[PDB]
Amino acid sequence: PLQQTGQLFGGLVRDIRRRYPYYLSDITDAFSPQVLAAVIFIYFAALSPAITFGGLLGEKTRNQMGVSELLISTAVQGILFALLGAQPLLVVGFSGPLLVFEEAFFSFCETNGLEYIVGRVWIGFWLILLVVLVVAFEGSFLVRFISRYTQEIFSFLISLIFIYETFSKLIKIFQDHPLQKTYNYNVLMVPKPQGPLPNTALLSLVLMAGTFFFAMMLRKFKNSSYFPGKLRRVIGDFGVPISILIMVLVDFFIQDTYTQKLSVPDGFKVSNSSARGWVIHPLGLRSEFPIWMMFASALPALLVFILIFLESQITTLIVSKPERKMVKGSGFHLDLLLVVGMGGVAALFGMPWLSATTVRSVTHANALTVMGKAQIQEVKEQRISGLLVAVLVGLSILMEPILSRIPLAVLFGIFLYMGVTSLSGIQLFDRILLLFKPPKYHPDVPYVKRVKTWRMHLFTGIQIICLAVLWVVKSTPASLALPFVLILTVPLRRVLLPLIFRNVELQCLDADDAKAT
Amino acid sequence: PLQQTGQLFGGLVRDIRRRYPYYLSDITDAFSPQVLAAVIFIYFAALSPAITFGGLLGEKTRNQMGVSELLISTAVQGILFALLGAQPLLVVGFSGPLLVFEEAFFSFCETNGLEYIVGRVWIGFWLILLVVLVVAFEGSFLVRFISRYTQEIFSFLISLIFIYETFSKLIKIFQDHPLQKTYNYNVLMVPKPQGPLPNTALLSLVLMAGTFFFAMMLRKFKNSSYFPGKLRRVIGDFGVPISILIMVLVDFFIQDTYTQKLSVPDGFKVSNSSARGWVIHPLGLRSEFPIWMMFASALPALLVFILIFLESQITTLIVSKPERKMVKGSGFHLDLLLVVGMGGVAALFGMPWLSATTVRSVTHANALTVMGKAQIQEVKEQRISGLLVAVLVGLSILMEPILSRIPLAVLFGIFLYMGVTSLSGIQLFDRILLLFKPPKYHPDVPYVKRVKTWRMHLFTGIQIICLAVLWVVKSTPASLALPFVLILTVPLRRVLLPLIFRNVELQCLDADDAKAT
Ligand SMILES: CCCCCCCC(=O)OC[C@H](COP(=O)(O)O[C@@H]1[C@H](O)[C@H](O)[C@@H](OP(=O)(O)O)[C@H](OP(=O)(O)O)[C@H]1O)OC(=O)CCCCCCC
Ligand SMILES: CCCCCCCC(=O)OC[C@H](COP(=O)(O)O[C@@H]1[C@H](O)[C@H](O)[C@@H](OP(=O)(O)O)[C@H](OP(=O)(O)O)[C@H]1O)OC(=O)CCCCCCC
Ligand SMILES: CCCCCCCCCCCC(=O)OC[C@H](COP(=O)(O)OCC[N+](C)(C)C)OC(=O)CCCCCCCCCCC
Ligand SMILES: CCCCCCCCCCCC(=O)OC[C@H](COP(=O)(O)OCC[N+](C)(C)C)OC(=O)CCCCCCCCCCC
Ligand SMILES: *[C@@H]1O[C@H](CO[C@@H]2O[C@@H](C)[C@@H](O)[C@@H](O)[C@@H]2O)[C@@H](O[C@@H]2O[C@H](CO)[C@@H](O)[C@H](O)[C@H]2NC(C)=O)[C@H](O)[C@H]1NC(C)=O
Ligand SMILES: *[C@@H]1O[C@H](CO)[C@@H](O)[C@H](O)[C@H]1NC(C)=O
Repeated sequence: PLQQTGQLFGGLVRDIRRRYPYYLSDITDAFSPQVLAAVIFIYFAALSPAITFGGLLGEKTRNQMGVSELLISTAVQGILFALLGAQPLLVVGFSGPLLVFEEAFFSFCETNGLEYIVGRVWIGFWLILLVVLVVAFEGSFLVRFISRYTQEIFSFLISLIFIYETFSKLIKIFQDHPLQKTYNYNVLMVPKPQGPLPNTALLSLVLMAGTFFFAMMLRKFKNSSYFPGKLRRVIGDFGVPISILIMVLVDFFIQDTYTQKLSVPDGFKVSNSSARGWVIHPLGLRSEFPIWMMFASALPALLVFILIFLESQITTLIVSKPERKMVKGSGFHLDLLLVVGMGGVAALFGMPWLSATTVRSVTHANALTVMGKAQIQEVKEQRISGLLVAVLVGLSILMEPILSRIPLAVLFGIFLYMGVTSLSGIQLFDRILLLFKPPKYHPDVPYVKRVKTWRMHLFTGIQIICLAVLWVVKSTPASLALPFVLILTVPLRRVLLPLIFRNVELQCLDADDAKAT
Repeated sequence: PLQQTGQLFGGLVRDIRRRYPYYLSDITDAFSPQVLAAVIFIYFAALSPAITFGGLLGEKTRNQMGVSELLISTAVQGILFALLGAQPLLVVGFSGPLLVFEEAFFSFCETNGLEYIVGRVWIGFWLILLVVLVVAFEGSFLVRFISRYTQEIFSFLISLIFIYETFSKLIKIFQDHPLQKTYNYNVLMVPKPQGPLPNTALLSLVLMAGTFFFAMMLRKFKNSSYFPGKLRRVIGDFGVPISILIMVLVDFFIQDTYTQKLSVPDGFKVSNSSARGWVIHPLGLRSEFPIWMMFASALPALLVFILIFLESQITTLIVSKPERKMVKGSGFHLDLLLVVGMGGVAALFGMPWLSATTVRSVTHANALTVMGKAQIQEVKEQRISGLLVAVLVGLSILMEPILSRIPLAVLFGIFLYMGVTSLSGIQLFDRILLLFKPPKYHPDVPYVKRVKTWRMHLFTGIQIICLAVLWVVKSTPASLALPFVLILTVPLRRVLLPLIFRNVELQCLDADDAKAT
């Protein structure tokens, strides 16, 4: 699959031939209750980050791109990717690095007196050209170089960032409405509370903890022995929706306490009508775009391409692992082409460019996964789940009355649950846990038995140092260099690590799949 | 040991003979960190209910019996019972039915124009006479008739009462300080808040949930593989103290929110100085005790003896079961005599009559229990744990500055945890769980393989009906007759059940111990 065919666009046609014959099976496998449960869960997990990043992006870019644009982009791109994608299980949405790049580009354009939206259009054109060139030469074959080392480092970092962001949101809620002896009861509540409120912080904390605990308990009940088998599994599949419903109703019955709720724009309207229209003009919105700027937009296009390529391809590698029991097969060349080309086309309309997200995609895959009598029996691989998630995200603007009832604390707890669950499949997390377990309690696995405990611990420590460096770079102002450090981890594995460690130990610890040799 | 020796006071002498030789080993066994952890845990578990019941009794008795009297009685009774008791594991304290009887007798006295404390003293005289007569006749042999049926029904009822009372106290906290849009800050803060306060109800809920969660997680931590062996066991033993410290610190660092704190009397004085003195004269403080009343106190004293004897003997049965691995052993005759005689002594001084609590006794047993790496390897039997707990309870007034820092929410969570852990060892709870499990998942136990599933479920349903009847009796104002209804289960087991169940089914279901049947 990843190997170069040697012919122009060979990988893309190979992926098409490999995946599209199973198109009828993709629709047929969707008709199941687990599919509906995954649809609801991933719909919430994709809608909430869309709104959060839309708000942040509208704040940073002066509403040039806002919540409505991001929601429409997510809906359209998800629909198209599910319909025509080699790996339908991936969920395309905005991520933190993209927001950082967008704000940096906005600041640069402000400094240089250029139109931000037109610069984005030209970056999108350059991205389309670059992705066409890459897919032509089967540049996705380079994904083979990315080892389990980099995959697990990236997944662990993403999960840690997710958990830390959830806790940071909780800290922000507490700081906005601190527990104080005296409050003011004339506080304006529009657009947001203008002062501290009583019971808001503790109520939000209680709601988040309750939803997290309910989701975890239902997850345990899924594989437990209580109740019949089929009914137990059916209830467990709907665990997250049930927890969300329980906590939403609990908050709803509480009427004298204020808690923040999901907010969606009234209608499908451009965020800043004065600043932009629905369709951007590449030549110029109000003034002539510079020739030098349109020619130099290639470099920002290169940075965005690195971001999207790294994220999407690593997500594809994680989801398509042999342990996941994926059998239909994913296409690296088709997925990258679709994602980057759609991002470039959206840039023309002024919508953001989206990339497959690690946590959303992993949660989508695990939600469809069915586990037989601690082993993954099968994964319900189909296109309808992601298609319906994208359709609902697009319809979220119309579903204002239902959405406004859901507190943000419930979703924060759900996101903590998502991070914790996504930490399961990483071997780096398992070795981090083994750091605490005494040696005798270590499991019987190829790397535990064939590696001296101290050497394996040194391996995990080096990975932890890499994670710490990546986190420091992410926090530092030059957060856009994170993809380059992630790439640099590959030379660390291929060159530096062999000097410290013997070949056999590297083979056991950094195995491609969960198998011996 | 239950069989009558044929000589008056033979059982008492046999018990003291059996228990005296280990006395030297009892003090030696106390030297271990587990002992200190159990001391702290049981100290909190005994102190908090003592204050609760003392305050409630003072409210009901117009200060004729308050917190100081209960604290002194509990302290002295614990010291004496630990010094001379056949079962040091039992924890002597005040339980609900004693409170109910005290209030009922107060109402009866007010109806008949009698002094409550003097009637209590005469009842104590009659109770001492009753216990002396019973021990003389070896009446403790009737305890052998108490089978697993009544024992487990009583334990399940007490644990359910613990959980229900904790949740009812939480509901009371939420009712006193409801979540409302607007509060008033002119509310007077002494003696207690005179109106709703912000963040108090939610903060109490959060503290209770946090302490319960930390206690459960530290329980899981002891049996898990994390951290070294000895270190992990040491942490696990101190689990409840550690959770209490964590939540107390969390509350302490929060400054602008009020949570009900532990209230210990400043000095050792009678609750109502004018009403009564330290020593109650039998003929009455204010008026002569009617001769007819001192003669009729035999009936209320008879009821009190029935109740206290039932509670203490059943608790001794629970603690001294063969599965508990109580190697040194204990005697029913001696501990009953000590408990009842000391209750009468307390009645003479005016303090109440204390009986060994079920949940506290079971929790002190479990705290001292040492489990091999799934089973009870042994149980530590020391006279120093109970003695130290009693000494600390007596020292509570002297430790007011630290004890006043402990919120009631932490102790409510600790009591919920205590009930939950008490539910562990009851086979009635196991069969209640089995009701939900499918037949294939049922464990390999004598009453599962030997007994048809539907007959076992019928047995469980009959026990549940008995529990429901006991609960209804406890709620209805006939709660004082609850021990009578509890003892009615013995005729049920010896008469009614054999009609429906073959002998083999009863042998399997109601096995006295975990042995071949
Ligand atoms: C605060 C950290 C905890 C103190 C760390 C201080 C360092 C430290 O205490 O390591 C001891 C242990 C080494 O093994 P060690 O020989 O000491 O003993 C092992 C185990 O700790 C128990 O003693 C026994 O298991 P069990 O339960 O009885 O069946 C068994 O000994 P035995 O049966 O043959 O007699 C052994 O399996 O290593 C760790 O467990 C990692 C702990 C976390 C390392 C640090 C994590 C950052
Ligand atoms: C709301 C209550 C639940 C619905 C009540 C309706 C419950 C009801 O109708 O009986 C079903 C079951 C009888 O077991 P039954 O032989 O029919 O089948 C079991 C189980 O139900 C699944 O069918 C299979 O488990 P899994 O797939 O391998 O995991 C397996 O069957 P199979 O392998 O041979 O195909 C068996 O384990 O009984 C209970 O579990 C008690 C539930 C609690 C009873 C109520 C307790 C008060
Ligand atoms: C088991 C946990 C229960 C306890 C909950 C914490 C209550 C503490 C409140 C202090 C008073 C206050 O309002 O402070 C809130 C404080 C600090 O804000 P500040 O005091 O204004 O200082 C900030 C100064 N600014 C205003 C200039 C920025 O924010 C916090 O990080 C509070 C901790 C919240 C996270 C708790 C997570 C618990 C885990 C849940 C997993 C399901
Ligand atoms: C471990 C979970 C324990 C949950 C225990 C909850 C106790 C409160 C029960 C509600 C009714 C009640 O107690 O009523 C109390 C009040 C009163 O209501 P009011 O109409 O203002 O009455 C006015 C006052 N009175 C009753 C004296 C006339 O209600 C409330 O506003 C409480 C807010 C609801 C909190 C629910 C939190 C649940 C979190 C669960 C996720 C972990
Ligand atoms: C909408 O955007 C304007 C900013 O103008 C747009 O962006 C510029 C970079 C440029 O491309 C213009 O042609 C676009 O129309 C926001 O209004 C600005 O407010 C700032 C201060 O916050 C002020 O310095 C600017 O002069 C304002 N610009 C204009 C054109 O009035 C406006 O707040 C945004 N929001 C909405 C709801 O319209
Ligand atoms: C004490 O008892 C007397 C007499 O019954 C009663 O009036 C008074 O309220 C009680 N309380 C105190 C604090 O003395």
